[PDB]
Amino acid sequence: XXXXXXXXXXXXXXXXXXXXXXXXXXGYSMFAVGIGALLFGYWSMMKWNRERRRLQIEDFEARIALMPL
Amino acid sequence: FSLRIDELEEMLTNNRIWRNRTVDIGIVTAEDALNYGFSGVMLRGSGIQWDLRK
Repeated sequence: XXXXXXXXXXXXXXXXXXXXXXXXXXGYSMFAVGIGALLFGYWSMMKWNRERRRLQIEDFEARIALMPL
Repeated sequence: FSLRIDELEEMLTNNRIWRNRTVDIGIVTAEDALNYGFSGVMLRGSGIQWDLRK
């Protein structure tokens, strides 16, 4: 018997198929997070600015209180 | 290999960079393109449905 190269089929590798698929973000869903992060962003930032006003008047008060300076 | 080749498409084709740059450079598809005779690609790549393989 003579032995040569043998053939293999099984699944035939599956040639030409789109492996690319959309993931995580769809379109409308990411905009709700996007503007949602903005709405949370400005609201939390301005609370510290109002807290800065408590310091702002009190810091400049030191110059008014000190006249022997 | 089937997954390996499609990894290039998810990296290069779908990106904005290639669709901004390479689009609309040297658009030759007329009878003048046939008057240069590129054989493989070019004419095969755009325009005439011709190949020696078939």
